Amino acid sequence: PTLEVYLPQGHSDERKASLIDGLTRATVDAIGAPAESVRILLTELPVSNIGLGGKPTPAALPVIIAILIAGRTEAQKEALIAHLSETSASVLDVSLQSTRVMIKDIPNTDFGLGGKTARALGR
Amino acid sequence: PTLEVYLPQGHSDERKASLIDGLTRATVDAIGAPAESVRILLTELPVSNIGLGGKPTPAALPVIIAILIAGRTEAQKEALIAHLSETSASVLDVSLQSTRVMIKDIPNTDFGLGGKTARALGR
Amino acid sequence: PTLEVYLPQGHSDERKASLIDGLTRATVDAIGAPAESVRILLTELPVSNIGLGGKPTPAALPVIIAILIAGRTEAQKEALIAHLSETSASVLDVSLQSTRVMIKDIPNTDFGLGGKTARALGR
Repeated sequence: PTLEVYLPQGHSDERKASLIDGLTRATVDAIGAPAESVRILLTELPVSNIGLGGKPTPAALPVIIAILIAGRTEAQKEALIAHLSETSASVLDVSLQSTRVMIKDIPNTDFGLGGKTARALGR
Repeated sequence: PTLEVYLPQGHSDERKASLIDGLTRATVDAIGAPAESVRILLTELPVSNIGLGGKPTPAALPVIIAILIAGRTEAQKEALIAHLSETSASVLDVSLQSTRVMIKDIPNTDFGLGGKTARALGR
Repeated sequence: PTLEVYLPQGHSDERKASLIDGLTRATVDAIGAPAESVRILLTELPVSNIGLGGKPTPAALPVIIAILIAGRTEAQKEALIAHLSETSASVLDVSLQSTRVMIKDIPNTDFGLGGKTARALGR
């Protein structure tokens, strides 16, 4: 899985490291991907770049995009949403109500690793 | 500019075309890019893939990611947020409060058009 | 490196496999990353979801977002833009002018591999 977290500026490097740690544990528990297959990118944004209700504010975040190879059940995705959301809210110290998760399913014909498709590789 | 717009599934081709037109006009008015440089990409997600507060629901959307070459002023970005949010809410018939906009700036050395960097093209 | 590629719906599985093959080779040639580290995420969109100049058209694509851990030089990123656009245009049988590439440098404090920061892994 590839996770991208939109978050505001100002969080310490140790907190970002603790977020990467928790989101990986969250993904392993939720959908069973091996820890080593979880890649995370944090996309820090200045407040000028963040909109909620049409106004600039860091309260619009966090937004987590999770990209998965197709095949996960609705139950797994529900658990992924719950775990990523709770982890993000607890580590970043914000309300669970403020968290957003969006899951992209990628067909195995549309995923590449090392130049071969996931379907070519058995996934 | 390149806008990725996350929507729940179900909207008609007409409504998507109305959203494509309105968000293109909103971008032109707010930051002044030529209409022909505005790309609108609608990503539709199943409700199973969309999380708000840790729970699956279409109410987490719309989320607009606006990818811009770096250089837009804070005031231009605030107008982009305002215009994209009002247009999204009106065309989709959803609360303005539910809308989210994230602006990702790309250094001119990191942005490509027709195989050349933006910095090499004078942007 | 991870490439998120937006392309019009409907290309054959063979064409998508060749795109993954070509774009991986393009990335290796451009920045010297090991092919084994290049991941590609193709996101197909129907023409009704794809706007350029405010109207639905496949000419709004291809858009390639390249996610890289920070540290690549401007010259390497320029080469990456040239190679991905070249190969995109060729495999998709589309004008070079229409290709778009956005590179997203991720600070090593902000990138996670298997629950550890890229910084902690010496990258």
